[PDB]
Amino acid sequence: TQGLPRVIELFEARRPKAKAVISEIDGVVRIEEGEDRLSVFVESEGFSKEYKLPKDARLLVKDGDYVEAGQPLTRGAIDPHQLLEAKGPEAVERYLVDEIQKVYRAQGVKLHDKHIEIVVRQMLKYVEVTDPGDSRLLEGQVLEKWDVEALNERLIAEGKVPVAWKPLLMGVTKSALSTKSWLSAASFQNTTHVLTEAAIAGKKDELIGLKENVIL
Amino acid sequence: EKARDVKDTSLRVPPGEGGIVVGRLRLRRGDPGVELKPGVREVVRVFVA
Amino acid sequence: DQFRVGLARLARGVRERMVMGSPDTLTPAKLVNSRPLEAALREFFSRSQ
Amino acid sequence: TSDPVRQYLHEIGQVPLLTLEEEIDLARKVEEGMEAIKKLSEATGLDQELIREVVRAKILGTARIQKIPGLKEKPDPKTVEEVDGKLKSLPKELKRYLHIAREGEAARQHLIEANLRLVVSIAKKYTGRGLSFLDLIQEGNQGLIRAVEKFEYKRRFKFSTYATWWIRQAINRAIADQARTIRIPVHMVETINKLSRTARQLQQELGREPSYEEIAEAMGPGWDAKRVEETLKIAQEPVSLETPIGDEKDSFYGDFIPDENLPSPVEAAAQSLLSEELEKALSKLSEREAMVLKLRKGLIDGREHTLEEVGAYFGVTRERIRQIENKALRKLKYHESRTRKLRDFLE
Amino acid sequence: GDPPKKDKALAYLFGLLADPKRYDLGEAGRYKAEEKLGVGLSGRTLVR
Amino acid sequence: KKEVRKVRIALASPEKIRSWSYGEVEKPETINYRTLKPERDGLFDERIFGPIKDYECACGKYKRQRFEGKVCERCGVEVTRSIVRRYRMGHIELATPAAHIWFVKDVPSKIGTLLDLSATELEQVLYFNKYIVLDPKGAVLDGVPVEKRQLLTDEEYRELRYGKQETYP
Amino acid sequence: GKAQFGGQRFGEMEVWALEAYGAAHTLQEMLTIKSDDIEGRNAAYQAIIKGEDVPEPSVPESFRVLVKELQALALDVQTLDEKDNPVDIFEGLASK
Amino acid sequence: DARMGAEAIQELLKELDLEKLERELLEEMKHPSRARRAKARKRLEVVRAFLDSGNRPEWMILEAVPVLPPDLRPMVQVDGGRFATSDLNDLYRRLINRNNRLKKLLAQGAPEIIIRNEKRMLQEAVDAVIDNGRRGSPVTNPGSERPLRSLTDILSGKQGRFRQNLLGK
Amino acid sequence: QLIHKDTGLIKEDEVFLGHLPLMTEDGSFIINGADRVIVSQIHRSPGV
RNA sequence: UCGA
DNA sequence: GCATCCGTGAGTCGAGGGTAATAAGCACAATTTAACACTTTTGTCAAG
DNA sequence: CTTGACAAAAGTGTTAAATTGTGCTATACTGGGAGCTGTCACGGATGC
Ligand SMILES: [Zn+2]
Repeated sequence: TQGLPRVIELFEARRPKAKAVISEIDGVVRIEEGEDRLSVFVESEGFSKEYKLPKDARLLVKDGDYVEAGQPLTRGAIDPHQLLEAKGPEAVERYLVDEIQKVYRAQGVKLHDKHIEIVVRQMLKYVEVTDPGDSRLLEGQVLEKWDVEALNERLIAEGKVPVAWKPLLMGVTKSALSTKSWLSAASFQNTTHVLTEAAIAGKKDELIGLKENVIL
Repeated sequence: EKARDVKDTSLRVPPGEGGIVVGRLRLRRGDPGVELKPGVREVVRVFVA
Repeated sequence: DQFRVGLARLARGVRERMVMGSPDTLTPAKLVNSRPLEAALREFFSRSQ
Repeated sequence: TSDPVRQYLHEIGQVPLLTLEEEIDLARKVEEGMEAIKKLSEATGLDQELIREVVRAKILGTARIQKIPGLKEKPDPKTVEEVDGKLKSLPKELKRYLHIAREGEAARQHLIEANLRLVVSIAKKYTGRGLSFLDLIQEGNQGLIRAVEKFEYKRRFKFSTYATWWIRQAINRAIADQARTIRIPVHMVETINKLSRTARQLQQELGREPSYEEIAEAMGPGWDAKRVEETLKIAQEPVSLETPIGDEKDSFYGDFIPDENLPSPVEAAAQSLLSEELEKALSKLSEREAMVLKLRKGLIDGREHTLEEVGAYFGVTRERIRQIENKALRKLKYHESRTRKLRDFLE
Repeated sequence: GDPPKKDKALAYLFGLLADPKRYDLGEAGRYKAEEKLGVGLSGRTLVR
Repeated sequence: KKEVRKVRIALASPEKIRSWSYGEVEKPETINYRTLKPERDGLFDERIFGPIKDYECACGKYKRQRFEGKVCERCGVEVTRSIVRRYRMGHIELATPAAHIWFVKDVPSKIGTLLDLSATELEQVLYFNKYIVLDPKGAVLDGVPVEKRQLLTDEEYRELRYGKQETYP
Repeated sequence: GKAQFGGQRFGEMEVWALEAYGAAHTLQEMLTIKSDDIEGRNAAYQAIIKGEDVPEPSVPESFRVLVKELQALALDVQTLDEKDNPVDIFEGLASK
Repeated sequence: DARMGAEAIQELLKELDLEKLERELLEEMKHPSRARRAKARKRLEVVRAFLDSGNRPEWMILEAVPVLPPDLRPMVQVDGGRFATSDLNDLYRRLINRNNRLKKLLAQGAPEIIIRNEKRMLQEAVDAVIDNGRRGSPVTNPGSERPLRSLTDILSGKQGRFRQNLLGK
Repeated sequence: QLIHKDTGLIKEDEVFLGHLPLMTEDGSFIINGADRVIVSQIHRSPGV
């Protein structure tokens, strides 16, 4: 069994060692290789692309199979960010939770999904900015889901063009270190690094979290 | 009552332990066979069994 | 293993001792020191893991 | 990984050594410059070091020397520029001694830099002190400067001698002024050195370490066991609170040190209870004597009041106040033996 | 960390090998490596 | 007297540190080997950080809580609770202004990201290895005019400012 | 430890547990009244001795130590209230 | 003017115009190059940090160095006639030492080489007080391996003031 | 022995080094009055 | 370096 | 983009046992501090 | 409570005895030195 290292590999959203290719779009599956390298094409109506695969790795798909986005071509674990950019956040949450619970239940430990789910929501709670429009934001900037959500909400009422963005998934470490409260990250780790950017931005803790209050 | 210059530093047996005394070791500086650390007059070591 | 490194520290304790003073007559009594060895032995038995 | 020592080593490696010719020329140009300053002092009626530093202001950089001596040393436009203008009023024979001066001033720098390669080699046998490599070498070079200013080439002595004597000093002073965390004046360091020296000698001989009797015996007159033991006690240096513990790398030192310089929570309510119960037991005394007591022991203005003062505002004589506080004291002594409330606090 | 002098490689690299002090290969090491390499070795150094 | 819901962390200007400072500690001493009292300008000095004994002035002319806060005329200490030596900070004025090593060696170096210098070169500058150009003033090297933010070396600087010579044996 | 005759340490995860129960004043007391708080343990001791209920603490101590420590790094750390106005946690000590 | 060291960096940082660099980096971000837009972003982020904070970047090069109060870095004798003290005290001590010596030979008009080297030593000493061991071999008490714990050393770490003296007690 | 190479001055005087802790019958040293012990160590032997 |  | 280098972590409370090490030296000016001669208060006593 | 006479406590000025700070030594000395390995995973800056 993959055990605890798998659980950490999930909670940290790390790249799987077994990492399996997934269809970026919904095409038809076309298996093509002369004997050198194994290639698998997935082609929609006007689009197309292929996936370079080692001959040894066993796939799950048959030639002429109509597939969808995020659907795995090869067996093994799937890179969380890949299906984040393929299917969407929902399917992500589903996969993460189901895998963590997979390991746990396999070890014979029963727990309610809610626990895992909170953490999972904490993971993708950040987004990346693309074409900020009428907002002070810049391309590539990263900020919480709720923040940009409200920004767009008010931007619509102002008549101004909202902010296009993309969901951003990250591990518990990189998540917690990215939190609004600077006291939280300072308490956590990367202290020397955190306090620098904190002081530079002159960020101001509202004592929303309980741990930054534990300090106080 | 006048509080004299000198006061009581006496070593009292710590709580959670105590009993009889099987032995006492007295070493004062200036005594034969014993060199005591600089600036220190006496050292007393009690064995409590 | 400690004796040798201590004796090496003393070995260089001899070097700078040779290049000064009176090169004419110095008995090995003046050329030898306690410290670079004795301290190296004292550091071992007490503080070695 | 950017070594600070190789930096200085290759920095002094850029300027070559100096043979007899260059050395003599340097020193001569220097003394010529200084005596030039001596005549220029009679020129405008100024001092030596005044014009001497004014020269530096125009050589080793302009604004930078007067800009950061620290917040106040000497004004740039006022006590400096006027010295430049005042010496600009002079003819050939005079005005040339200025160029001679500054020339000598540069020669001094060249001299110090040329012999730096020595000073660096001097502080290498001096390592293992309370100061590291660069820290030692620099404080040696400080000695090189004074070794320069006081040097005379006319005595036909290679500067490598007169300099080395000043470096060997400057470092051995630099240790006396830094060394241990606590400051130890020179003489103490000296006596300590003599002591450890004697120790090293008779321990080499006897085949074992001395005693305060024999070590002070070998120290000469006035030296007894108590004194050598005393200076030995002062010899030791403080211990860091970051000192590790045993096998555990995590365990520190200072976490074992209690704070007794701050009142314990028990002591707060202790002193409170005393100050309260005392005030309660005080109210059983006459309006005068009760006040007189706390005026005498400083429970009022926080200071003792002499009988003269306690009687001054009461109009009564000192003797009266005395008898008053005695009587009142024993009248308290009656109630206290009864209640047994304040019979505590006996330490 | 210092100019490539010819005597500087002579008094430095010599120590890392030929010097029996700053290089001491254990008696067990010398002996075992001697028999496992099918060869022989004089001192405890790498080179003479 | 007020609820604190907010804590801000920012950069402290030299003037702010000056404001915090009760004095500049100069003498690199702790306490005299005899008196064991804080040295004149020493790091433990009472004349700035406050008294070791509560309300008891250093020299001992003022003692009790009666006179409070008033600096004495002898030692110059303030008469106040001994607790101040916990909360009272000093300062050291540097002749050549130095840099806070955090911003230098931080992973995304802030100075290096702002001024646009790699940590590699900024290392060379801050630590006094290679020069950097400030207003070249018509200066040019190797046919290519030298510009600000560019790095020079030992020879190159004195070569541009003091001139290029050649000494022959 | 028993040697110094001190009290037990409350671990980070013990703190976590208390947060999980949602006991506010228990954890608050653990972090202030019975640990590093200057007048907390004193006024508390007096309250218990006098048969009263222990008041609510103010300054953690070692938090203030943390503040001044930060100030040693030239980090300006200010405690605002609700309006972004400075509040003295040092209670008129270092104000100068 | 080639001036080198932290002083120079202080100069350039002091001359900076954050607004101008803001707009310039805005127009620099609009560049179609996939690389340029990124670095422009990451730089503009620091620029915006300074603009929003209202803090000046030149503060990163520090003149007046804050000194921790005596009771925070205590020196006190224990039973047996010993003495104990913090490492921060020794760090500060060496720092101020090098600083005073610096000022001395500086105002004296000593040769540029020694002065510059002393400046470097001052920089590394300041660093030793701020974050020790962040660059090169950490400073240790003579004879002993143990590095001196500085400010940053105290803050961060498993036993740091947060994880040890704050988040649990 | 102190031997002058060129001077041919041969002066031999026995000297003192220091104190070396000995071992008891049960194999335990006594350091600072409280007897301590030295455990054995393990590492891969030298050689190639 | 042991206890759980 | 693709290999490499630097930076940061890594479990919880306890139990103890704890601390090594100085090779410049002398002469003299500058203060500082212990010594000491005598003054003014302060405290205590007797009698009112 | 008061008045005067006095021992002891505490004051005040000058001095003897220590303690502390500074300076110089001229044959010629002219670039230090110690190294330490049996991690490990990852994340970002930097280099091909
Ligand atoms: Zn005073």
